[PDB]
Amino acid sequence: MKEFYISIETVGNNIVERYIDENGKERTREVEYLPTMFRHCKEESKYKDIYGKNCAPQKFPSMKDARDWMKRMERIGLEALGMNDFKLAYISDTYGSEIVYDRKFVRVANCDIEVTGDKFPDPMKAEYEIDAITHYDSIDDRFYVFDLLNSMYGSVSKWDAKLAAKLDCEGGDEVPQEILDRVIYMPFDNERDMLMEYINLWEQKRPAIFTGWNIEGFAVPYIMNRVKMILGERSMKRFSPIGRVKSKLIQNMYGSKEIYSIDGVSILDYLDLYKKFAFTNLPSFSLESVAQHETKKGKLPYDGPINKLRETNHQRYISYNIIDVESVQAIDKIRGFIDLVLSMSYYAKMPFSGVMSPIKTWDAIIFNSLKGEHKVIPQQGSHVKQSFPGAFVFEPKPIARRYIMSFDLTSLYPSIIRQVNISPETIRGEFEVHPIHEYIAGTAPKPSDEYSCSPNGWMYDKHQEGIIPKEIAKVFFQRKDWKKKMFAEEMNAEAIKKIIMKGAGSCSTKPEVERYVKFSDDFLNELSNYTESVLNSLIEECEKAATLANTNQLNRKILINSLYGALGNIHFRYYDLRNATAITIFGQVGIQWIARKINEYLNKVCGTNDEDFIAAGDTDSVYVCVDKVIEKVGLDRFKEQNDLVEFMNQFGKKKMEPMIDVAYRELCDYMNNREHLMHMDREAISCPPLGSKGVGGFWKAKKRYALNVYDMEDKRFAEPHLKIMGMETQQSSTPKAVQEALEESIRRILQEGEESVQEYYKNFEKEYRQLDYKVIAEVKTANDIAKYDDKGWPGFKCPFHIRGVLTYRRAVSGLGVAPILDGNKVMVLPLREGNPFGDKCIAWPSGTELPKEIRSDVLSWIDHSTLFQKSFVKPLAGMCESAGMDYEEKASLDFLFG
Amino acid sequence: MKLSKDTTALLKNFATINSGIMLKSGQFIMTRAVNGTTYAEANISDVIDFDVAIYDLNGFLGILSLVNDDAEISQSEDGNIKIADARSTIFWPAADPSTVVAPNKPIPFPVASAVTEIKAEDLQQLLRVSRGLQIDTIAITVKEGKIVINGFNKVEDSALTRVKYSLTLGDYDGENTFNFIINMANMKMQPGNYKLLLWAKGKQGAAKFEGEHANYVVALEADSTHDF
Amino acid sequence: MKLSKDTTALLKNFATINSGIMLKSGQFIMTRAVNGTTYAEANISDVIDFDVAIYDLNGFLGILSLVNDDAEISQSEDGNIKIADARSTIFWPAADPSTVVAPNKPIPFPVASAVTEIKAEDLQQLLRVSRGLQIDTIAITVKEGKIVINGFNKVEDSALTRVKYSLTLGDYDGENTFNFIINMANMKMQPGNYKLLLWAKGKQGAAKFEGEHANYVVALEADSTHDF
Amino acid sequence: MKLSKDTTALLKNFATINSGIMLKSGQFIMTRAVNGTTYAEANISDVIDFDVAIYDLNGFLGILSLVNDDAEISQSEDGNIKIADARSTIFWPAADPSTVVAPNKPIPFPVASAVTEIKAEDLQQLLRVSRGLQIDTIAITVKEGKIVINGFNKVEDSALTRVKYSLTLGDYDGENTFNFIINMANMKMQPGNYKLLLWAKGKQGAAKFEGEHANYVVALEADSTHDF
DNA sequence: AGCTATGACCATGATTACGAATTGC
DNA sequence: AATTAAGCAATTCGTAATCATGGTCATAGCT
Repeated sequence: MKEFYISIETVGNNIVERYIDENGKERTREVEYLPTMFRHCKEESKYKDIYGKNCAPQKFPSMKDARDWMKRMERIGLEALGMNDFKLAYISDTYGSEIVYDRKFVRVANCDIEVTGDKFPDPMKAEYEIDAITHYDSIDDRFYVFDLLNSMYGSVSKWDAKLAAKLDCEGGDEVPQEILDRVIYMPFDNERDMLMEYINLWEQKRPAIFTGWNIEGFAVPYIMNRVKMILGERSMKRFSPIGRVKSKLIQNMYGSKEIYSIDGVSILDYLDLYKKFAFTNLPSFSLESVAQHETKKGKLPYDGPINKLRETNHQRYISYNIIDVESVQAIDKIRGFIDLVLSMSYYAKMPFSGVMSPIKTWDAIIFNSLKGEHKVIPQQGSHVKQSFPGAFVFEPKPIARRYIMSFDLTSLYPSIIRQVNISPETIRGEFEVHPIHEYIAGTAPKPSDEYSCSPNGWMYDKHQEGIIPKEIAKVFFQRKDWKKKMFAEEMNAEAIKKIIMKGAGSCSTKPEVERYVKFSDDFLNELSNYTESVLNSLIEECEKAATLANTNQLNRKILINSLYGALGNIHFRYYDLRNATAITIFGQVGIQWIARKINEYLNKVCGTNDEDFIAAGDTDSVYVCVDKVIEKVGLDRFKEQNDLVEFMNQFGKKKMEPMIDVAYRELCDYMNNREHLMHMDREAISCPPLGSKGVGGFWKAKKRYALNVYDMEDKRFAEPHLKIMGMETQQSSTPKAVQEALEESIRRILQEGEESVQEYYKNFEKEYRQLDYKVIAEVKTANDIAKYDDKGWPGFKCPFHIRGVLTYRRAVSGLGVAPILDGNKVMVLPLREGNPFGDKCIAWPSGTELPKEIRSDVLSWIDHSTLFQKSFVKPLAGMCESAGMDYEEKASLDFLFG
Repeated sequence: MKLSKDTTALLKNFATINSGIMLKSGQFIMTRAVNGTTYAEANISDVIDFDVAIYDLNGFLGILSLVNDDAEISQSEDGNIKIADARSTIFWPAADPSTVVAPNKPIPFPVASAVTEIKAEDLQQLLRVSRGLQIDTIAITVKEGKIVINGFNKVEDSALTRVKYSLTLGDYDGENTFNFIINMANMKMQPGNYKLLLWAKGKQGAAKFEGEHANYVVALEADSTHDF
Repeated sequence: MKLSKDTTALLKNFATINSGIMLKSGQFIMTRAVNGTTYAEANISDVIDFDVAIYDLNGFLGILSLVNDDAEISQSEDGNIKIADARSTIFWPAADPSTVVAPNKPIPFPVASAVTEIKAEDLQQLLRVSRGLQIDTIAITVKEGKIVINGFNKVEDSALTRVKYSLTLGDYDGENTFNFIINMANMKMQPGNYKLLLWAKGKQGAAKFEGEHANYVVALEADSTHDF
Repeated sequence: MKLSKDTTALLKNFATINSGIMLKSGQFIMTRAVNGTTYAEANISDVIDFDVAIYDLNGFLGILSLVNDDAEISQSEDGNIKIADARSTIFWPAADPSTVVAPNKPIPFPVASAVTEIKAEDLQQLLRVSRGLQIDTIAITVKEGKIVINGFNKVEDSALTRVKYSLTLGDYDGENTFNFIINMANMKMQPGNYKLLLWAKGKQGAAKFEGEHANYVVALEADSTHDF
């Protein structure tokens, strides 16, 4: 096991690097690094710049010397190249080659502090004392739980594992016993010994990576503020490995955000991680809600103020803290995120925190690639942020389209980058720009035939590959290689499973298996002769290999999808506004071009004229309407729905797809792009059930559509499944019960027809009155209530949910319940006529419940009608009226006047 | 043509139901609404001699009230509408038949399933008070052997149960029982005595408020039930 | 019940004071400002036999004015209010007595420092001019031995030193001096001849307007001065 | 000094065109458009003793109407306007004459190229149709030897080629021909019988309406045609 | 005493801007 | 000391201001 870095920091003119050895022990060292940059030189040198101009190396004895040199160099306004951040240069020089890592050499720490008080524990105040602490260590896979017995806010008894393992009906806490099997209890009667023990455990068991649920929000700040106020400055300093803990208070407009960085340890939050890589937004962002969403695990429900729970049950208090840390670890295990960031950083050879910014990692990887080809990285130049035009979006006709075919480009932006061969160095010049509508109709002449052009009006170097396209090809090749490895391992696992279920052998010696390769049939026959234990060991090894391959491929996917956001940014090193504008403009041109071509071809085949068959779409995705083709052929010939589905599948795969491909070949011919790459694929098939008076699909506006999909990609669905997008169903704002009933209504309109919609509307009308008050509420989000907070009453231009928040704060100020702050989703409810609170809406933290003194008052004045019509009736009416349906049979004089 | 003030008021009501109109030669006027739930017909004292369609009747009636009644109205030389006064002349564009919703033909209302009479005062009270209490919908049904009406508020009572307004209508000697529900929005007849002819079959009936100056026809709601 | 149209007018003028009102049995009607600076009482010739509290007074008096005057009022079988005329019965909902600000008992207030009489038309004129000139406040005072009222605006003349309007009640019989400042948002009295009664002790003070039907009490402002 | 009811009405009419006004001593009242497109003047029977610039004239007439016509207007102690009544006193500030837009001297009207008369009913009906037909342009011309007025919507009909409205004023026995375009906003005259005079010199053109109380002068559009 | 016409008032609706919130490529 | 860090296009509701539109009680008028 080769040595690989764990953390890197700069102190003075020295780099402190903590890392792992050959046998797997975490140790640190200091290196007085020697910075080695490059400057422009007229004499020919091996290391040339981006454009080919020569660069002469320059060495300094210290980082400060190089920084001062750069200062006096920029003072004379002369260009000097190299890598500014000496940490990246040092870490690249130290390793250079690839890095192989193991998860048992990295210490992941999941901490959580539970503190009671009369008022919400403010990290700025740090007034109360931390009477419960949990710290899970990954390498020890051990929870360390420390409980304060005596406190000014209450004295409690000692916690028990057995009692915490008992059922609630038996007075227990239902904590899993396998957890307490990995739990070490250090109770303390006094806070002083508590703090000292935590500090020395931190110092002896120094975590390589620290993460937690909104850790930097409260966990880190409150602890550091408490130790600072109780033991001066040495307290916090000694927490850091090298006595370097720095305050980074981000005083926003609304409040303050104290940020503490422990230098030498990669302090990385986990709430931001779920808010960055998960791509799914929940009605709540509490730990309990996300835990219920990921691990289906529900903590024993509690009713009352959190602080008052300790005074009634300390056992359940500690149990809740333990289970919440356990849930954090569990959701990470099922999601696989910390390993993801670690893999990304090791692949790109940058400090762990560099995962937080795609600019950073792309800069590092490009630096590494250019160092591999012996080139010189240019310095960063100042710029000004400018909003270039974005992605063109169609305007669908809000008419329910029965038959829709979807088509899409795969990874549009990287394909554009590589196809057009664009890069900050490949710039050659600008051409006479023609009006865009000329290009969309293929009427404007060729801007140039010697350089690859872009309809933003530029020509860039031909023949020569661009560095960014080079790296795009590299990452694409690695991605497809990793996916083929994944497929091979999947086939191996399936073959071993079928062998085992057919029958196992009696060989108890585990043989050697090459990773990331497909097993041969002879190999499978050999493996069929082994014992069950060996087979299971091979299965788990294959599963772990598959997980690593999935991590690699998903990291590559994140990199490629993030490169587009990386390229357009002032702080980016290879930033070039013209390049990004070229990319987006070319995307718009291509999508509108193919839109016109599709309309032309569909008019040709269907025989009509000037018909807009292209339903809608945006960048890399166009949905067209093809019901006219079905009418041309006829619905009677299909005995079953699947017959229609397979017919339209064949029609999509064999009839127009070559036309799209040849249209894009003609496109790449018209342009001077290096290579045609815009592969278009059929995406999904939308059609109503045969014979049913359903509608099949509809839209409401741009980026708003509901399509009953029968076969997305090629994965044929036995029953059709709905792919609703943009509508109120996906929105978190809609209440959960309203969300589900609305989704059922949408399914009914898509599949059955109007009458089912009306019947279910009546059923929901008669049920909605008798529903739980928890599942009918808009959730929205409170941001800067202080901006609209004015003496317990709404201010000017006061947003609705903020008004409800103010009403709730009026209601429960002095009641000592959990208060509402920014970020916390606040479910709101409307109040009718004369409410005791004094306003029409009241808002409580999402997921939470109202304490019983106000529960009766709220349930006595819940305005069922207004909410029912402003959350469920109104969007339903919008959808149905966009689909030629009415939810309530109204009728007319058609019996007679007709 | 000369349109007497009573004809102007009747046209104003027919504008309230529908902002546009079409008319043919004669003395019989028929106007529908876009939603199709309302119909109206009448026989004005004056006579129309030329067919024409008007898009914005409100301004039309306003300007005709501005000018003398004797001032003649006719179709202009360009196909539009011209009105000549003793000293002035006005021109109004002609609405096309397609651009204004118009009723197809006179409606053959079948034999009435039930019949009653409402006096002007009671109808005026109902129309004036349904806004005060947000009485969205009305029901006409058989209570204690007499036909009566009662107001139900739909916005809060989808079940149609909470009795807020209730007015006695009159006797009804019939073994049949019915529960006709009508949207207040379609209740747009001009204040006056009316004879209710209510018909129903299958799932769609109608109500004919007939009066000396015009007859109005209102659709019934699906909630309306009947047993014969 | 059978409330005269004068009773309805009194109720309507009471609605502008407080959104809702209680109704105790008898001949006595009173209500008070939500902020408590204004209070109104009156004796009604019509007889009240049962108590009920209602929040939406304006709509209720409106619908009552809508119905025929012969109608009768009682409490519903569901705890609401029901009003029935010759042919129609209506059910106006009743309210939870908690919501309404219910004054517990009328203020007898026997003694006072100053007394005068203001005519109806002068009150009307000063109310109209206060509306026109945005006169937010007035002050009843004595100058040249004359009971007078002077109007000013706080939002512009914060010190209230520049007079924007003046009216003389008359001469002052006594020799005591005072200057009572009264916000104009309090003035809700029915337009009629009133007898003005001024009292003030230390910090607190009171201005009363007595009419043939109703009497009004308002509290002076914190800058009101008095020495007797 | 006192203002009679007719004077109040006339100044009310005059406020319709200009926000402010100058009140000069004597029996002459003057006003000019804020953009100077229209002019008006009148003679009263009340002797004026002082000049004062008035900015919020609509409020001034509103407050004047609320009091009796025998109220006296005087120069207040603080360089403003005082209204003294039998029992009420009002202080309305006087605006700065520099900021108030008004002519510095009366403008005599030269000889008229065209002479005719317009009845009060004609003015009323043309203003009403201008409101109803949302006209913006009026072309006064001579057709068949008759001085007439036609209405054209310049925004919709830039060529004024569609006579939506027309009205004949008089019989003109002259080879002189003209066609003058005027915007409606210039027309602010009070209803009444008037005499119309037209006077143009090449590009320059203007019209004048004379009545028994007040007179108006209106600017014309430069696109007007004329051969005299 | 009652229909007729006018009139500001007050309600209300329609518009339009703006900000806050949230997806989706 | 590191510069501190995806991009844009799109949709919907509430508020607010603001005007316009329209009943309506209020007011002047003739039968």
